Amino acid sequence: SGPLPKPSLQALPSSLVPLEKPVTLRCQGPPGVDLYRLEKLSSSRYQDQAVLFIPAMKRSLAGRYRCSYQNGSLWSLPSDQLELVATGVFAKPSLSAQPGSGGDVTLQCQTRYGFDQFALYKEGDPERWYRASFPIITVTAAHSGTYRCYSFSSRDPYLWSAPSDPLELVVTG
Ligand SMILES: *[C@@H]1O[C@H](CO)[C@@H](O)[C@H](O)[C@H]1NC(C)=O
Ligand SMILES: [Cl-]
Ligand SMILES: [Cl-]
Ligand SMILES: [Cl-]
Ligand SMILES: [Cl-]
Ligand SMILES: [Cl-]
Repeated sequence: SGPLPKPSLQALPSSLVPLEKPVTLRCQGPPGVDLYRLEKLSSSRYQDQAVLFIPAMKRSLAGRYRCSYQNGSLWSLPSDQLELVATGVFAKPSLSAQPGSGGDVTLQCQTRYGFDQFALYKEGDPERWYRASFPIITVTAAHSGTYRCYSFSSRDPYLWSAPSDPLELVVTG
């Protein structure tokens, strides 16, 4: 007999978690299943409950998580892997911005360490995210708003810097 459809695995309030802040991971499949199994891939340790409450985020809790449920003798396909990120592990980078060509805006996420990954975002609902393997990013048709940037290493991509101080982009003439 074949497996069941995958559950979802979600971090609330967010999967981007500052060190020392709370996060809850929740596995959710169909109503009435018999067992949920939630694991962390780095340790291959697991708990047989759908909910994991982390009162205060730690570096060692960052990384990929996955869950499956069982019903009868049958297992589900596993969830998409949740990528739990610890922020604030390293000093914050410095974010600057300049007009580019046309409506392009150049954002620079500058650091002292030798980082090779950078995530930039504009506050809002929804948030606009940009990610790059180099510290200069061109945002095409950039929107006005509040931007911040994180730096990290591709060798452990789940441990991020503190976010940069905000920069305010005013596109309106
Ligand atoms: C779980 O198994 C029971 C029968 O043992 C069945 O009634 C129910 O619909 C199953 N649930 C899912 C989500 O497949
Ligand atoms: Cl199925
Ligand atoms: Cl969920
Ligand atoms: Cl955030
Ligand atoms: Cl630290
Ligand atoms: Cl540019």
